Amino acid sequence: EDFCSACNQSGSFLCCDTCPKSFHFLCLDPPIDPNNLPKGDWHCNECKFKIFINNSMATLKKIESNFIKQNNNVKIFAKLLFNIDSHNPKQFQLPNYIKETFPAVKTGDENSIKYDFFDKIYKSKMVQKRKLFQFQESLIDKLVSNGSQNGNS
Amino acid sequence: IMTCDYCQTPWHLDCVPRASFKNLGSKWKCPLHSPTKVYKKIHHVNYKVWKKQRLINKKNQLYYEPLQKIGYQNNGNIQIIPTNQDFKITQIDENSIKYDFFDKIYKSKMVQKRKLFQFQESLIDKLGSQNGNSEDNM
Amino acid sequence: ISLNEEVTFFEKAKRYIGNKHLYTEFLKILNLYSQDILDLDDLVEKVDFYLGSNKELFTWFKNFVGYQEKCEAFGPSYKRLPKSDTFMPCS
Amino acid sequence: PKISLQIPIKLKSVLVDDWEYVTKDKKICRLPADVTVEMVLNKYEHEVSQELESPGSQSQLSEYCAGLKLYFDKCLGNMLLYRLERLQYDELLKKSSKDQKPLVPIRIYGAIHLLRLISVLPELISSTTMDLQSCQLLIKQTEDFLVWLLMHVDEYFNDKDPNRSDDALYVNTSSQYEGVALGM
Amino acid sequence: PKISLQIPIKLKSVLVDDWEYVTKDKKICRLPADVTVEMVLNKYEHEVSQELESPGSQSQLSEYCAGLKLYFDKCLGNMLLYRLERLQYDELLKKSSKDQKPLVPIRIYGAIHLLRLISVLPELISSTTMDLQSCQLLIKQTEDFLVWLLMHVDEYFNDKDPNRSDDALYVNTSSQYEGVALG
Repeated sequence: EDFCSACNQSGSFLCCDTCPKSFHFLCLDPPIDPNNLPKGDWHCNECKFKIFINNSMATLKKIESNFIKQNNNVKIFAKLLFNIDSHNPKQFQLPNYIKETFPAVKTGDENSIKYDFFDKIYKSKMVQKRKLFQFQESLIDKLVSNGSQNGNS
Repeated sequence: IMTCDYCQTPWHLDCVPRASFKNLGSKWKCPLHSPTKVYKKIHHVNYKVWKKQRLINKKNQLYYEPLQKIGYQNNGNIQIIPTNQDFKITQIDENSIKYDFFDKIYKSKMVQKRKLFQFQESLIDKLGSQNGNSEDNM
Repeated sequence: ISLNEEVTFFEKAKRYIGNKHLYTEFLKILNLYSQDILDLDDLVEKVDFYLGSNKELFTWFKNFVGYQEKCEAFGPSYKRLPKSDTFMPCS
Repeated sequence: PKISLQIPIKLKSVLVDDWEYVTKDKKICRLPADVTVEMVLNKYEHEVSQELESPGSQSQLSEYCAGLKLYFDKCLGNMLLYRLERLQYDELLKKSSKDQKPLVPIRIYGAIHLLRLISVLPELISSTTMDLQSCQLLIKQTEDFLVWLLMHVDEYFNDKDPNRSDDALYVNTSSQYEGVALGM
Repeated sequence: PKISLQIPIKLKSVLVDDWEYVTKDKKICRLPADVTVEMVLNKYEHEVSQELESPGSQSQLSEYCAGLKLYFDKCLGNMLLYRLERLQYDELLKKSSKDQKPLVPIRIYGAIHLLRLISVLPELISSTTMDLQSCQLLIKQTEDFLVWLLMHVDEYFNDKDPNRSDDALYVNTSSQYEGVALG
């Protein structure tokens, strides 16, 4: 092609052999200065993903299912981290929905688990306490101009 | 002593009060085995019924491990991970059940404390001079 | 501290229940309560069959969930008939 | 269907106006920024922690918060940057290489880049295979996150003491630099 | 040859439960049900008529609803009743003659009995001699009905204990009704 998918415009190209699509050097996930070029292939991230898994679904599901189980620390951001390596880099594009609202447009270990369980319980306790306490000081403040207890226990 | 038909955990005929061996009618479900049918009173129909999903053939069954650790609505169907098919058995980590059970408990305790504290504050709301004698109390 | 037990209640429960196959059912029962399928009183009654002997532990569990002590008791033998069939006459 | 995420109306202006500056004024943020992604996001893990009483609610907070620190790292070099920004990003890698210390996007960049990630977020879940229930939560902290942002949107998104150029998040750059940013 | 009908699992799990209540629990469904085979098809024919635009398919839909009613009347007597329910069917015939009105099964029996007819439709199709293009015509059309039935499974098939609700679709059987029906 003539345009760079990640510059969204016509650029001097480093070309992956397998995929006809080619990209401008600037938008390189790892910067790849023209002066220093990789040897011949320059496989794009999307192409590098296929050859890595060898275009196999079972491993893909497996290497995924391994990736989620590995990142038990942050599970909710598992599929998102897994996908981001495969996709080729792309320029930041202000999404349409945020644009569409505006009328005008200008440019177009084992102990760790117990510790991880313990601190959340411990952090929960004061929150439980301070909310219960603040209701109590609302009770003393319900008595006007002075606390009913007149002091702090 | 008799043994469960599913568990194979021996029980005295005294401990589970039990009159006899029950070797004719149906397999004896030992106590200590999860419920397969639950009648819940809504406390406001008077009741709601929950029945465990029947076990599907092996191939048609789909086991799923959700991305959300805490608070996934299992609907009562579970396979315990060591650490149109809408009939999917959610796979839950054991550490998740600890968080879920504790999450439910702590929320209820906050609500129970709120209602009790609100009601005591409510009688103050219905109240020239308070005359509650709280200053005397210490 | 009071937190020390709670962060270890499942460890203390795991040791007593012994074999895993019984511990799994203990987790499934604990699940049904957290899914609002199983009432609190029914949960404590089922846990009794697990942790009945460890009085110091079961008492703590009863304290934790907030269980307070002190129709649907149909019985297994008898089943209800529909309203229509009860009309067969007696002179 | 398509994932519905609601940006606060002022925050929508913040991003849309900000995109105007980079394309037209060609300004670039001073990096490392005045307000790093970390202390903005680490602080969120702190205040909201003292508000949630449940054990799980404390876990989900640190869960989503720590993940965003991880997600921003991989997703910076891929998507969040502009054409002009990408030229400025390239230097950093050499600068990190010259020190040999690994480049850590989260500590260096500002919070506005984090806001850029959230805008692109609902499209990203669409490509993923998460069921609805998991997607709900990913969104539910996200919406509740931006509800925080409005409280301090004036501090660091909005120009506080705007007279000084340093307070302004993005600073104007030379035209010959922009020529390299074009690449042709 | 052999005809395959994809019944959604939830509907395939209902039937099995129906097979359990009538043969093991020995309870039968209250025959004059609230959602009978007639209004079930009346609603489905009415909900889908507006949905589809092409008049050609509306003819295909309406006859499959009109046909399924006529077939159900002939079919219920022969092969849609478990043994324990035969007597209850008989008392309806015996009541019909005294009431001097002929029994029409679509007016009486519930949606579950319609599902029984759908379950044995492939076996009934294979027995006869039909055009192949009509075999996929019925099965595709039925598979479209079962999908619609899945979306409304909640308010046709509700699991209520007969001892308790008394509005449950199934009612227990007296020791005298069971004796004659089985004996």
